[PDB]
Amino acid sequence: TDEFNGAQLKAVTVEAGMIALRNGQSSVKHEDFVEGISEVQARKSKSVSFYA
Amino acid sequence: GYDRALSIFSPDGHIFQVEYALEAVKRGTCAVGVKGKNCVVLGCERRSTLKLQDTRITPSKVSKIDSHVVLSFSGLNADSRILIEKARVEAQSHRLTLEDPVTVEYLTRYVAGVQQRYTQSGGVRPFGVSTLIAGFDPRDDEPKLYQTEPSGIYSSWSAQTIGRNSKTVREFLEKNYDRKEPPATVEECVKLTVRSLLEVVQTGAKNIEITVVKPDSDIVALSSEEINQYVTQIEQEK
Amino acid sequence: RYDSRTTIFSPEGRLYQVEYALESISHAGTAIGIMASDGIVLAAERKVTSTLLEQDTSTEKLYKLNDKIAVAVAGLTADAEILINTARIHAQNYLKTYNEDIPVEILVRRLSDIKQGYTQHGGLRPFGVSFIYAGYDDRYGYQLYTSNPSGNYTGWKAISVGANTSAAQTLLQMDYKDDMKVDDAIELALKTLSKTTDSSALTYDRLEFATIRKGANDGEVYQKIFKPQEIKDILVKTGIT
Amino acid sequence: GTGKTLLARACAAQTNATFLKLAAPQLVQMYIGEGAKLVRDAFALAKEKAPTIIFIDELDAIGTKRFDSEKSGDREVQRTMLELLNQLDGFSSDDRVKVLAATNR
Amino acid sequence: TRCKLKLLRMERIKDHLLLEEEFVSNSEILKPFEKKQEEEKKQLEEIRGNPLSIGTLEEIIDDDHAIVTSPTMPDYYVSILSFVDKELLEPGCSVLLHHKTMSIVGVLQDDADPMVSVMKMDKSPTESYSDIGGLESQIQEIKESVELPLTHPELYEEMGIKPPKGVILYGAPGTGKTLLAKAVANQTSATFLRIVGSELIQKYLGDGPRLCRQIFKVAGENAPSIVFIDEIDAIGTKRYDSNSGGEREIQRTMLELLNQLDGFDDRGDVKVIMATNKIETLDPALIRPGRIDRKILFENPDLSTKKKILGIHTSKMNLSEDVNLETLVTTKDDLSGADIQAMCTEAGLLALRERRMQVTAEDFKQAKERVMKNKVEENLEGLYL
Amino acid sequence: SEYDRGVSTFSPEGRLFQVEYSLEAIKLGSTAIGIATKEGVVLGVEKRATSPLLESDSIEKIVEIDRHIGCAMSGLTADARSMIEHARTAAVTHNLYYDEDINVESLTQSVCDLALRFGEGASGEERLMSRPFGVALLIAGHDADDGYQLFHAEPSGTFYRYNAKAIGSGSEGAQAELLNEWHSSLTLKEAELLVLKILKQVMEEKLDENNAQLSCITKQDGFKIYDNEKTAELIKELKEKEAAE
Amino acid sequence: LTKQIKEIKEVIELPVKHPELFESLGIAQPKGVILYGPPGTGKTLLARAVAHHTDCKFIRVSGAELVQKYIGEGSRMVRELFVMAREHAPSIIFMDEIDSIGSTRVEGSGGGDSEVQRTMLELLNQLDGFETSKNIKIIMATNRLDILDPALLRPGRIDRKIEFPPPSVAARAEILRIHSRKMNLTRGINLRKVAEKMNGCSG
Amino acid sequence: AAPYAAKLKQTENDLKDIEARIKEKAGVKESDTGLAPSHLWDIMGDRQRLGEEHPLQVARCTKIIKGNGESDETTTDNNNSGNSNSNSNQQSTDADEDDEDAKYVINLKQIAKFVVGLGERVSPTDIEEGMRVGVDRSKYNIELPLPPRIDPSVTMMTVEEKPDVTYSDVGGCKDQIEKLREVVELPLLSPERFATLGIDPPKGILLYGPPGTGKTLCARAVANRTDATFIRVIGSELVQKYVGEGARMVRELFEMARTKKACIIFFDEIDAVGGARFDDGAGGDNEVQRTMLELITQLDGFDPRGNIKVMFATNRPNTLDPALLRPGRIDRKVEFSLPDLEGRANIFRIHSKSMSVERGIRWELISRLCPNSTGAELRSVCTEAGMFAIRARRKVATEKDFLKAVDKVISGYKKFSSTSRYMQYN
Amino acid sequence: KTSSRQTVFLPMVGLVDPDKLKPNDLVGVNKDSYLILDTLPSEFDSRVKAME
Ligand SMILES: Nc1ncnc2c1ncn2[C@@H]1O[C@H](COP(=O)(O)OP(=O)(O)OP(=O)(O)O)[C@@H](O)[C@H]1O
Ligand SMILES: Nc1ncnc2c1ncn2[C@@H]1O[C@H](COP(=O)(O)OP(=O)(O)OP(=O)(O)O)[C@@H](O)[C@H]1O
Ligand SMILES: Nc1ncnc2c1ncn2[C@@H]1O[C@H](COP(=O)(O)OP(=O)(O)OP(=O)(O)O)[C@@H](O)[C@H]1O
Ligand SMILES: [Mg+2]
Ligand SMILES: [Mg+2]
Ligand SMILES: [Mg+2]
Ligand SMILES: [Mg+2]
Repeated sequence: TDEFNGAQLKAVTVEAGMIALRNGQSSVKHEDFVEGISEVQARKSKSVSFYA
Repeated sequence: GYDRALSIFSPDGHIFQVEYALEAVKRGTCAVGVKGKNCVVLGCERRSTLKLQDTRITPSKVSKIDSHVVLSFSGLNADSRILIEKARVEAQSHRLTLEDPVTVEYLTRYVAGVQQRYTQSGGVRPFGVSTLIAGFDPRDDEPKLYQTEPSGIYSSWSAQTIGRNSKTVREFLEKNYDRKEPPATVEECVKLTVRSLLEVVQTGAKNIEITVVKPDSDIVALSSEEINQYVTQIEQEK
Repeated sequence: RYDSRTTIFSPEGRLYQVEYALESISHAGTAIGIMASDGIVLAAERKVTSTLLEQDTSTEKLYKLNDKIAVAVAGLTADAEILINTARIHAQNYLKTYNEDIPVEILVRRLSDIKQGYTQHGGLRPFGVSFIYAGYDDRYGYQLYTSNPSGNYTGWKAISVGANTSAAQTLLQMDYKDDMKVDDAIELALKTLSKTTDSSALTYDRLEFATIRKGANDGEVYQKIFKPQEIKDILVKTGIT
Repeated sequence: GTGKTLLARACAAQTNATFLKLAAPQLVQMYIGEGAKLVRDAFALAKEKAPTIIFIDELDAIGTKRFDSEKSGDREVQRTMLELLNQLDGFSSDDRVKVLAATNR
Repeated sequence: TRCKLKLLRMERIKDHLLLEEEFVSNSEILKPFEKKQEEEKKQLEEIRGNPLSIGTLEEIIDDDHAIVTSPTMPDYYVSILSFVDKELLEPGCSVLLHHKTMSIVGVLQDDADPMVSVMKMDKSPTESYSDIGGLESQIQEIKESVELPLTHPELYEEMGIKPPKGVILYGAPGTGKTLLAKAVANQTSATFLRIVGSELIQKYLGDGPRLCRQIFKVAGENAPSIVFIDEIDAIGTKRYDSNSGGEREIQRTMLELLNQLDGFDDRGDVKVIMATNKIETLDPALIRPGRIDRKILFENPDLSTKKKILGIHTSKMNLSEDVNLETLVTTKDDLSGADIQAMCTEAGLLALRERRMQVTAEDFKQAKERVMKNKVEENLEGLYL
Repeated sequence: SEYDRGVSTFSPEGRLFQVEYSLEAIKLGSTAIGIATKEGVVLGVEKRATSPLLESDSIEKIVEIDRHIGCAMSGLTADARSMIEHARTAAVTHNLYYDEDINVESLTQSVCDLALRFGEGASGEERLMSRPFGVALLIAGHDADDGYQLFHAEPSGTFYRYNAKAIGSGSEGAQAELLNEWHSSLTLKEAELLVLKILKQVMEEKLDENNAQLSCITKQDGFKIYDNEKTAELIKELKEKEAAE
Repeated sequence: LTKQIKEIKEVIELPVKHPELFESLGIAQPKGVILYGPPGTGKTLLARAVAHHTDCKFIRVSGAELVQKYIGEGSRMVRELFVMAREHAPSIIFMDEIDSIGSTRVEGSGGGDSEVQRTMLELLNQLDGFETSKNIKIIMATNRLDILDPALLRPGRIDRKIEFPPPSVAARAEILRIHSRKMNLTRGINLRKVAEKMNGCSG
Repeated sequence: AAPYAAKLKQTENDLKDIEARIKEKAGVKESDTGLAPSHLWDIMGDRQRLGEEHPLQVARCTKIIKGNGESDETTTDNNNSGNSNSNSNQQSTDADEDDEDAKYVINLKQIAKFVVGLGERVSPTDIEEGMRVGVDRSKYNIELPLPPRIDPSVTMMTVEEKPDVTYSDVGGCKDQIEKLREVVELPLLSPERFATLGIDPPKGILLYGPPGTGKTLCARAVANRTDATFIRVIGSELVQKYVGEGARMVRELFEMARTKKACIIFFDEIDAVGGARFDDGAGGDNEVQRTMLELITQLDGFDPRGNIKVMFATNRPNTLDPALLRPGRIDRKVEFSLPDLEGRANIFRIHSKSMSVERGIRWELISRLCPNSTGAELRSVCTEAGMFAIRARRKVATEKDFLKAVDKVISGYKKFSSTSRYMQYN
Repeated sequence: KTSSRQTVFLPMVGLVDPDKLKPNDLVGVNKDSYLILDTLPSEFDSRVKAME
């Protein structure tokens, strides 16, 4: 992250626990936070190398 | 805004310059090409503006590339000018290298290739002209009529209209023309070419220009008097 | 707007640069060329005049580019300068190469190509200058042309560019007769120039003039600029002065 | 979102002072009477219950620099913001009744 | 001579009889009754004072009262009483109040208001079943949407589709979009509403959203109908004033219009027509497709289309033997249908100029050159040449 | 947006949207289908006419790059003249240098090298093409060493090997059909009728040889672009087969 | 400005004195005039001279309408332009709006432009009419056409455009003649001199 | 000129006769209003009209005072307020005692404010803020309370409970629809998991997007699936807002859902009413700002919400307050967007399902030719294709009939740029 | 400023004090004769609540 203010930082972490809940987990992990960030942005999380 | 360079595309993949170039054709007057069984007639709308203007010294809308290839055009007159001399030299350079009379395939492919080269480049516009390149060869008896478009794409068509209100002239030509039977005689090839042009001229039998190209390096440009017999012949049947 | 450069077109496929360059010609004075059977007369108008201005050292809108073809000038004069020289050099290049003088149609064609070429490629500006080419070649005898700032040419028996183009054109063609005497050609020029021009008293110093004849000094294309004292006389025959 | 609000309430509660909140984005009105009137109620309270920390939110709407914003009652809020600063000198200095303020531009 | 006499044979006797018939009958109505109905009337007049203050009924509370909002500044809880029923009223209908103590004493209005009066028209349409030629195709698209559900609803049911609601006529001025709508309306024999969209807006505030309601309210009472709200551009995205005195009015008025068009239900029985210069003088989304079908772009007559317009005019003026039909077309270049009508008015003035009673050759030729000169561009062929 | 006005300017995703966009140019052009088999790759196409006056027998959209390397294309043909030109040169310069057939894979790379060119300069490949290429190729051929191969050369990305690939307009519905109908058991005659079968499904036109064109790469028959009668015969067999069913 | 005197007589007087003749001989009726050209040419005064001879109403409407509010608003006095024109027909209306507003709002759109757009456009509706024509001779005045708005400019719902010239030598002489009688007549006659010396740019 | 001249005057007289005929006709109309069952209403009608008992003005409370502690006597008191329950019961140096409370200050619809007493039917538990109250013609005093605002009966129309919409009437099984399920259904079934993780369960959602996507269809879809009763408010259909009228619009429906269990409060189209304020603008409104201030506090208060979910659809997120965009009001954000090929296949299949057409059509075949589009445009292709089909006099619209319908919408797009392409031969 | 759309200058009332009249005080004015009658509390809104 870069240029995420207090409010935003909380938005990614809370968001990352929702994501984890859907998957089947009941605790957060490192990877899930990364997934929280990809909601703020319009980036695709997983896409094949042929433009990225 | 993606119509600012030929190095920027729209999300649909167009370079609007080419699209706006096609609208530029429409500014220039119509040109019509129609092949027969043993000829091609390449006929065009000519402009008579004033008594002061001449015809001798006032550009034709047909320019002859060589003695066995002819070329008509529609677009801005300045843009086609550089293209025609350029076309003529290319046509000569064929014979210089190979030592043979110019192929019509070779000619449409290089000439639109000049257009293509410009379109590929992002720092310069290409021309805003669409042409007909019609011809024969001394070896091949098959009559050929080719097209260029401002994208630098060349296509071949049996009969085509391009230029001013081309679309309307097109629909009439479809019906009369058959790929199974094009016009058998030359005079009949001319009658159809005239019937199509009547539409764009409104009235003006000095404003209809006819040229005929046949194999074995026969190009003729018809006298005013000859163009006039068709117009009168078409009004008696009409 | 899409007037940022030559490369870029509007939705409709017109280019504004061409349009501005036409308008440039009509913000400098009327220029009239008349072809007649017995000669082609050129006449032009001075857009400048101050009381201490001199204009007797040179004509600022008439240059001979060759000893048989000469041009009258309409547009910005700095732009004009560059091209006048390019044409005259090209003329003599023809003379060097072929040992005979340049045909009119080639000469015009060369400059419209150069002018279009500035539109077709690069960053370079188009150069809005309209030349009226009056020449003689064995192809079509006397020939009067003009060049567009749109970068193409059209043949003529009369044309007017510069200020009041509409006004000059109808007036010239109304008093046109297919034949035309070279004296009447002169008389006509002066009459249409007075009406167009907002200086009430058309004096010889507001006039540039040349008459071009092969009917005078036969076997030889001879272009002759009138001097002030000759221009002064003809004004009294037309009754201006 | 940089936690001005957070610190300010934390600062008040430590010092043994009350956290008077002045909701600057709610106090927006083109009402000239009701706009002027309500501000002074909030101040009066703060004085009485002193020590206090007043925390005043966005100043981008109750006292703009520019008047190319249409305001007529937030114009009157702007004049009352000066009167508050003068009244903190009602005990000498401004130590007892302190004011913190927040703006985002 | 003989057939204009036949129009006179039909119209004079039947019409003249109709005036006379009304006039005696007004006396004759009175005479059948002499008690009962007379009595009830008599006591209605004792009860209802003079004058009566107008009201507008907001809502009915079911207990023999209601609430009205009146041009008197405070509202009233009025009662429903005396020669009125609870179900003779509907909300939002205009009621008559008693001057002394406000009470609904009945209705004799039922959505009678001045904005209703402008909107309803008893006028004759200018065109009937495309009197003036050209735009043959565009009318066979209005007709599919508007006229066709009214005339035969059955055909849409076999098809299993919902029937269209409304049309939008737009694009060029001088093409007679506002006159095709009048043609279509006469063909069906529908109820036509010439209201103009610009006649709801005034400096004074808060009046406007009432007016928007009233259009949809009246249109439904007299349904089937065709509603034409002409010139809905002015009430578009744009603003009244950049100072004051209108910051609200356009914003409320437009929004309120979209709402009661959709809220009817998706009907194919009350059509709307929006006449607008463009969609660039309105908001970028209207209300916004699947719901507003179909959109008709008017563009300039082509050589076929402008021939047709012209032939109509030229025949109603003296001579056509002088200059061929074709020779008029040829000389003209493509323009709107107003420019074609303009050449013919000027031609007629030129026959007056000479003091002829024939439109001569000279008149046609000048009249053609004049219009072309207005309305001019030459840089289409100047770029080119 | 703002990341489609620079060709060295990336999006906040790390991508180039000038390039992204050129993918939609590829999709714009008409459908092309290639299907590799263990007997050869059959390359079929779609064309479109608006007038019957169009000579459909003298237009290219399957092109010969060698006598054993062929290609189909989809997207802008302005770009394609150039793309196909480069790729002809490579096959010829290989036999110049070597006297031996170019590799299918190797050809695929060289093409993509010309594709890389978007501006000017850059080491180890001096760039001369000024805009994004708006053309893709299905590249089918045969070298012995890897047999018959089908690749899709992607100017945006780089090359991906396929065992069957559809590009163009009708790509999304074809790809799914091609999953359920690419086998390791395909025969060359069956492949031919397969291509037509998939084309028709996504073609909102009439199936005829005037807007279709089969071709094969068979290493024992050379690169053969088919005749109108030949393709006509395959249209006829297709219809009797699906009539019974 | 003789050219102009002859035209405005043919165009305005003849349809009003006899409507029958214009319909018999031609077709339709003209909706008005758009007067344009240099300012100073006396368009207004000429038009006042027309209004007096025809035995027509006047009014004259000065500028944009919003200004009168003494009863109602000026937006609705445009609606009432119909009611008034008709009852008191025969009318000539010399509707003014010079359009020093400019070409800015010929394009526009936006701003407070919609009100004056409305006043101009809805005026247009009453003339051509939806049935009945109130008056056929509502009359526009303006300095140029490029500053004129396109609904109003577009012919065939407003008819006739007549352009005043910057005055000739001939025109100057005739204008000079009529006032110099009122003045003093120069001895030796030097009324000839003035027109030679310069030709004004307006009348 | 005798053939037309004579006949011209004859034409004219008939028209004038017809104008005169219409003014004779309209001066007499249909008799009267007299109806036999309301002639019996006349017996009661004379007495009430002449009596002093109607009209009652409509007023409404706008300010509450407590009628002791008010500061009514001002003799030996101070300030504008007293002890807030006494002011004249602790002292008789005022020289007065009074035991009147809950006096209340009304506003008329003429915008004139008055303090009034209380009737014989009124007690402080029959009156409240915002409640209509009837007062006299002359000297004012509350007689009978009327229910709060003009909101009742008008709101109930907008509310539909238990929709007849599922995820069959929505095409596409979109990304947003998969995140939508998680908000309503998942914490309703099992609030256990959310508690243990230590996230506070999603219950706020804002559906937003371009028009014509069908953000509403989905929202209805899940309302039925979760099997919850549905409460709808539309804040651009319901435009009552004047002086906190729309805060009463909000309060009722929220308050009603709160009394029930298993509910959905759907606040729709809040671009206006409970949306952006126009103090900053030239509108000067802060009437929609009361609606806003109420909406926030209702949410915040409800929390923990006991598995009753508050939903939001608004077209733009630019018309929302940043207090809503703090968590605990809105938690999830879904932009609706153009459907994929098969998603556009599905919206075509539902439109086509209602039609009675030839079955040999294939939905995928049509949507290929179609570009990326809104659902509302694909509604237009079927309705347009229906019209072409009857016109040609088929009772079916063939695959070919829908290809003509697609093409005309596209041709318009071409008209606004430039026509003719290279795809006439490629 | 009356709620009867006037602005009026009234002689001061003897029982009401000049201390309990200052700008923006809400006040009773007697309906029979405009003299300053009594003092009312201050009015409040939903915006005021949040401030406490
Ligand atoms: N199909 C048609 N129906 C009616 N009139 C037509 C038709 N086609 C052309 N016309 C011609 O167009 C003329 C101009 O019509 P009119 O000026 O009322 O235009 P409009 O597009 O409704 O304009 P505005 O923008 O001024 O409201 C008619 O008088 C007639 O000559
Ligand atoms: N043709 C003429 N004969 C005599 N006087 C003339 C003539 N034309 C103009 N004038 C005089 O010139 C003066 C200016 O003309 P006036 O103010 O009436 O002009 P306009 O062009 O109608 O103006 P605006 O654009 O301000 O409406 C007047 O004093 C007028 O009397
Ligand atoms: N998902 C869909 N399934 C089927 N048809 C659809 C779908 N989405 C939209 N439509 C069609 O579009 C019509 C109108 O759009 P809809 O009411 O669904 O949209 P919205 O974007 O929620 O709208 P608004 O801006 O009007 O609130 C529907 O009645 C329906 O026929
Ligand atoms: Mg904060
Ligand atoms: Mg209209
Ligand atoms: Mg004037
Ligand atoms: Mg919705």
